[PDB]
Amino acid sequence: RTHLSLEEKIKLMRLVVRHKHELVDRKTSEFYAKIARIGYEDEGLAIHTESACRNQIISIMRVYEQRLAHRQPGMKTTPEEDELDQLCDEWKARLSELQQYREKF
Repeated sequence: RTHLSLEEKIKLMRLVVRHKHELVDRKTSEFYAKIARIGYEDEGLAIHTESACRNQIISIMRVYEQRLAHRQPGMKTTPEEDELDQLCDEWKARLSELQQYREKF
């Protein structure tokens, strides 16, 4: 139930995207455990359980969708916002890929 800083959210999403091809459909536990471990060991995140790590990512993505939906033409963005948006877009695409695979075949 902790709150990540923007910096920590970017560090976490960098890891999620770097390791995105390691997520196996219906084996989420192993993936979010690994992300929590590497985030702690390398990026100085606090110790998170698997569930707490997964919830942080769910929350980042939920806020991302809000930001996307409320984006206005001509708005100013920061480089950190741009990076997080790009990382979230890439993670969303991975999740959608796995969904499509499960549904279609």
